[PDB]
Amino acid sequence: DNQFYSVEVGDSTFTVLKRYQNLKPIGIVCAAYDAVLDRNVAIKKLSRPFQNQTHAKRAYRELVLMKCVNHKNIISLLNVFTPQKTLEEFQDVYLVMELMDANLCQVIQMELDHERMSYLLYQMLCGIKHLHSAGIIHRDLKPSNIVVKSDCTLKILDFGLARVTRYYRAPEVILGMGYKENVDIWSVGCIMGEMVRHKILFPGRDYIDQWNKVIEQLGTPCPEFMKKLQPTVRNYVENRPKYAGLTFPKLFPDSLFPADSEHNKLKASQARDLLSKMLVIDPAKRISVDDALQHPYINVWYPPQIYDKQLDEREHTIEEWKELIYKEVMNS
Ligand SMILES: COc1cc(NC(=O)c2cccc(-n3ncc4cc(Nc5ccccc5F)ccc43)c2)cc(OC)c1OC
Repeated sequence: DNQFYSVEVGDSTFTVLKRYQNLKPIGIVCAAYDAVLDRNVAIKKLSRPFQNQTHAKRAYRELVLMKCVNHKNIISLLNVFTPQKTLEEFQDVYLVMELMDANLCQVIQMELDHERMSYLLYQMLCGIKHLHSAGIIHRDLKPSNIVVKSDCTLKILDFGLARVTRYYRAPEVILGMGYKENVDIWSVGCIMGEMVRHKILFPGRDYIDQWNKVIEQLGTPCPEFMKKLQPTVRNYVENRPKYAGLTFPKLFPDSLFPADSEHNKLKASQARDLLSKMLVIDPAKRISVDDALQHPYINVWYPPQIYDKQLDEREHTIEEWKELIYKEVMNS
């Protein structure tokens, strides 16, 4: 009541505890100063996350995982609150975490630096490894939901898909082929390659021109792969102009890298090598997390909890989702 005040942020209103002051905008996220803690924080507003059964299962899963998956490269919450006083009146959820400096999208725009790039990839792989260890296969990693401080410490912000822009999604996901752990490796590869090219690797104009930009560059998969494709998806892909692709030196030429020293030549070779092992259409030929972590480009950088599967299985009425979420917000 008198514990809260409201402030316009973009097109919306943030109603937050009075400890959170001087909200500035950075879906809906602001930077604030926490007066009690004497620290800067980031505050995210989930507005009516029970909009439907889909907004709801995600919001609930996300909220539960943020308080049970604990790892330095994974989001951890400082606080969770709602300004509403009762289940009946309940509408908004506010999540509060440490304020970081930038997300990977900005980092990608910086000139290429091997030490920094291999450092960011190391941490990303470590986060993912721990996620896999905690029973989470993500499938939806993207530069916009990965954040960093200026000392280049990194955090993944969300927990991915249940169970138009798909630039970072693995081929087995785009074609509905079912998946394993190394599905997240493709996304890391997309991100690595973007840090080198300073441009999105596979900028499809539609969720089907996306497939085109992948094969144009990497080549048509071997036929063995197209078998795992459903009858209707297999038809499209199989009966389609074959592409040879480019070799990895040509996808990522010398000119994109530091040079003029053998160390810089060594580093460009290692990076392309790693790239060629992650950007592999066929998941059965794609490198694993453990292997990527042992890779020369990466390895120079040196327990989880029992996953509740009902977290994904159980579907609910909108009314019950609301009550599950509310209950989670109230157990600070
Ligand atoms: C002027 O405002 C300041 C902004 C800055 N850093 C920026 O601008 C910046 C850029 C990109 C990303 C982030 N950043 N940090 C945390 C963060 C969290 C989310 N999402 C989210 C939040 C809570 C719970 C779950 C969530 F998924 C989204 C973006 C985020 C900040 C630094 C500052 O100083 C350290 C600022 O001055 C106070």
